[PDB]
Amino acid sequence: IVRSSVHAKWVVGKVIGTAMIKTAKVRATRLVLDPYLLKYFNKRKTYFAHDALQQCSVGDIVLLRALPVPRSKHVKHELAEIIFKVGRVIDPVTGKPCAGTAYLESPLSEPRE
Amino acid sequence: EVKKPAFMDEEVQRILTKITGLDLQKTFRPAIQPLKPPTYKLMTQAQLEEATRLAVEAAKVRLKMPPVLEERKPINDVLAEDKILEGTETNKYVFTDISYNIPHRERFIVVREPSGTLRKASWEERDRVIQIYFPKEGRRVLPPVIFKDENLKTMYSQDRHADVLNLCVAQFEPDSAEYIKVHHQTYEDIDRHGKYELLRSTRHFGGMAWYFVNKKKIDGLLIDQIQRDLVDDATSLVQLYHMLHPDGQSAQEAKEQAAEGVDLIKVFAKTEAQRGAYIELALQTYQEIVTSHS
Amino acid sequence: PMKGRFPIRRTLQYLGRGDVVFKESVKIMTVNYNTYGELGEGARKFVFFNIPQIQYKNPWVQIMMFKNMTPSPFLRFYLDSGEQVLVDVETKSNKEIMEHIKKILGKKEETLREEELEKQQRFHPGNFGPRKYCLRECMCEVEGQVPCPGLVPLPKEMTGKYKAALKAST
Amino acid sequence: RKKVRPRLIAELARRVRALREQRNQPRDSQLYALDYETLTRPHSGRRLPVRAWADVRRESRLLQLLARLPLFGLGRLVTRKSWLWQHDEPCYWRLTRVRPDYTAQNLDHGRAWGILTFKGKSEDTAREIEQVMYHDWRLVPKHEEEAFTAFTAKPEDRLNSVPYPPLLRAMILAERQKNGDTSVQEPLLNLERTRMRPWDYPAKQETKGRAKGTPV
Amino acid sequence: AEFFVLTERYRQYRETVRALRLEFTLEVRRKLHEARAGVLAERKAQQAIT
Amino acid sequence: KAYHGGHLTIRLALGGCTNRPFYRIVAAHNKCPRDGRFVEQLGSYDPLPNSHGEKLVALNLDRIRHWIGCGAHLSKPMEKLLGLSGFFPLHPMMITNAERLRRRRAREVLLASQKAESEAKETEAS
RNA sequence: UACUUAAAAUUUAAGGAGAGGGUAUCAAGCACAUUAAAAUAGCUUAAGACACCUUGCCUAGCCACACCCCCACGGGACUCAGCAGUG
Ligand code: FES
Ligand SMILES: [K+]
Ligand SMILES: [Mg+2]
Ligand SMILES: [Mg+2]
Ligand SMILES: [Mg+2]
Ligand SMILES: [Mg+2]
Ligand SMILES: [Mg+2]
Ligand SMILES: [Mg+2]
Repeated sequence: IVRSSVHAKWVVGKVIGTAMIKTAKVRATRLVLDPYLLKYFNKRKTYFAHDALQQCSVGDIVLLRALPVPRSKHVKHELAEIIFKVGRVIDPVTGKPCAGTAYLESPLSEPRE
Repeated sequence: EVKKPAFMDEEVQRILTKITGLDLQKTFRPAIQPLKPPTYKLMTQAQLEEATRLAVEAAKVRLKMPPVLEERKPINDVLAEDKILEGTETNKYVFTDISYNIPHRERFIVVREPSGTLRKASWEERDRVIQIYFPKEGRRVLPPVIFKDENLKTMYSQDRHADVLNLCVAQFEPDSAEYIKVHHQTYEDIDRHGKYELLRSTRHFGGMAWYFVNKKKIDGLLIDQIQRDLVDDATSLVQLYHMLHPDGQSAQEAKEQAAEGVDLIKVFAKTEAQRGAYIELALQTYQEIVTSHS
Repeated sequence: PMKGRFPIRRTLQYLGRGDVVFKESVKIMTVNYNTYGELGEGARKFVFFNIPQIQYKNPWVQIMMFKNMTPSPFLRFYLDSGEQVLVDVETKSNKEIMEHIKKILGKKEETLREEELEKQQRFHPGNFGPRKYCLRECMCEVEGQVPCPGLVPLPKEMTGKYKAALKAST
Repeated sequence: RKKVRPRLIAELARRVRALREQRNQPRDSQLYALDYETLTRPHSGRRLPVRAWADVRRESRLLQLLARLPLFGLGRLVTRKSWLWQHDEPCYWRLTRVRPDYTAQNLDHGRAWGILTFKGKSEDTAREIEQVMYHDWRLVPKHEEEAFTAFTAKPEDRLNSVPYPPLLRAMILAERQKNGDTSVQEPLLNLERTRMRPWDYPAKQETKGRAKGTPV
Repeated sequence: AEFFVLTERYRQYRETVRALRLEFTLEVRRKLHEARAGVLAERKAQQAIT
Repeated sequence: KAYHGGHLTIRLALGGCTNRPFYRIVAAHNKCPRDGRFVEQLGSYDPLPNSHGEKLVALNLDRIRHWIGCGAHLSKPMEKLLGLSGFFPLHPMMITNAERLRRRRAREVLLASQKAESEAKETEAS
């Protein structure tokens, strides 16, 4: 069960496109140090990921797992997880639906619905 | 047999540290070196006292005494005598093991002589080659010329004894004959001219007092400690003398009379002092000044 | 005057002051913080002051930050095993956040010292070579050894020009 | 990148060249032919070393001996003049397979296989024989086989263990004392595991190279 | 006389050097195994997980 | 360069200036240049006597043992150096050459005695 | 080089955290994508694609070249960019 050669064994990014069949185009960003300014800026990379169930929508944050063998020239990752769904975020700390910096369902309540 | 006290014995280190003393201004005297602009901090009386405490902690590490060891024994061991190689070489070969993680006193440094004998490198040969391959800041491959008696006497005239000793520690090994020679020459010069103050608040004071105690010539250091109002130090010196010479007449006299404090110094004067008459006179004069003024 | 606010953040000394060196397991650190609020002030200060120091010591870790997506700020680390470590940094100072992450996912001082010594194993003081790699280029530099002919002329008898002349004379 | 482009001519050349080599492979009768007047190989022009001149005129090749025998001398014993002169103990090959060079007009070039018995010690398996094209081979007569192959092994007298070198011995004894091992045993090297064959021992013909087929 | 004496020196010298090359070859593999799967190696691996 | 074939070797790399030789003991692929790319430096050899009349050899005996254990060959000058140190047995040709030098000086001593005897005959003639 | 199986040196192939010359009057490239019933219409690009121009760089050294046609079956204008030397 050897792992991939690619450095990006785990990458987080935003789904910037989903027009290919069973594949989601994801934009990841990393921080790179400008040597002259000594300030960090964002370098963005595109990763094709295998979305077997076509469960991805543009704008949602996702976690990708490097495939052991590249599926194609560009598809070398799969959709491990959807960290945040676009417009359907669930607060990790409390577990309640949220809509921005607000709770759609109060954490005091226990709807269990 | 009651063990002879050692230099590193926790009791000896306590007494030697006390008589040495501490002086943050002398211990941290400004170095004549490339300088940088000073920094400044606003501190309360508590913060300042904390900073002074750290300075005293650092002054303790700075005053750590250098080892006092006995003279090493010449290395004279022949590993082999391959006579087939006799006359085939004109110069000696010196082979040094330069594996990084070996202590320098556990490295194999051998010499193949022209006669064919394979022998271990002598102590002088070991120190030279270890400097050539593991160079130590402060040490030079060849013995410097400042350690010649004429050159050393010049340093003594300038009252640079702490420098002669700091150089002797950078260049020579503690167990070498050259190390012992220079130290015993500096300590002897301090004695004759009563320059004991030069090595106070320095790491070299302990070895000097150690040398005097073993050589039974603490008279000068006691006379000088008393005249400087350091009579607690003089008493501690007489305790160290009664510790390294337990069977001495002075040590047995103090047990008989259970002497303590100033009594210990008076006992030493009568029994084993080379110049007892003066120790009492200086001790008496100190008592008169203390009693008369206070 | 250096541009921006707190230009000290753009100096190598400040970037090197960071003490959080993550374990090899750490692969991603997402930072979820809010730009407005009162309980998220430490999170905002952590992004402003500390994220540069963390990235500087952990260049291979992906730090991705999301703004105003949740009611409260939190940190989520993604490890190589597949584990996800959630940290809640609400009502927590930026200094508190750094100490927390250092404890749970930061290498200890002992481990870092061992790595430094291992890195320098192949440098030997006795080794001779260029200044970039070695202290001394040639044995002529060592005291007592034969000096370089360029600086000091060699004795005639030690020269091939002289030795060749004698062989012809023989 | 993407401006790196294919090299078809290089691909075509490599394959074509390799194909020609297989088609025009030379034979042993050509590679190992000799002109005895000059002692130089016509295929390559290589002049034999001087120490081989006497034997090239005075000794026979292996398949010159075997071409005169029924079944190309399968089962016969063959020795080399070089071995006879160097080693008192019997050295010979027991022939098992023999592939003559049919192209040769006298069937005097080819390959052979057999079981080696060097200095009285016999190998357990058959392998190809090296130096078959040398002028050094002597067929053993059938009536003399029993006397030739008679060998009685002597007790081995070459030392099995030797001292360590002077410096390496002191480093071993020093480590013993450091680790607390107190002993006066002398470090000894064991030579049994690493004993060398004689320099003239037959080598592996299967892994040996063959000369190319381009004439000089 | 000298050719034979020299031929024997080469055989005996090369046997001694082969024994030493083997001794060195074993220390390399022993040291490698201790680092890879020594006592200390195993403890640190579990200590980290705990 | 991109070498194909060859083995690691322990050899002496020549440094210094004209009439001032100095050697670096190094482990290197055999096809590399004498003073070029190496794998590790295993010591140094200064063949010129120093102020004390000592030729100085430095050997990293821990790394040397490591590379001999991994197949590193030895050059003949380095085999001679290890023999003088005592780490290896004396090389066969070191012993043979020492014997040749002994036989060559014996002839010279005998010839000088013969010349002195011939000179003695001249003394007898007067 | 050891074992008849394991330690190296040295390469090769496929890759990618990041870094990597100039011109934007080079602003579009034109198959450059995914799926795997063989359909879908996608892929790169002002965060600089594509095009063109220039340059050995990564410096214990590395890379490329070896008369010319990127290559070298073949062909041609048919060999010192090894040392010395010549026009
Ligand atoms: S640089 Fe060392 S001899 Fe010249
Ligand atoms: K070309
Ligand atoms: Mg041969
Ligand atoms: Mg224009
Ligand atoms: Mg040309
Ligand atoms: Mg070409
Ligand atoms: Mg030229
Ligand atoms: Mg040429």
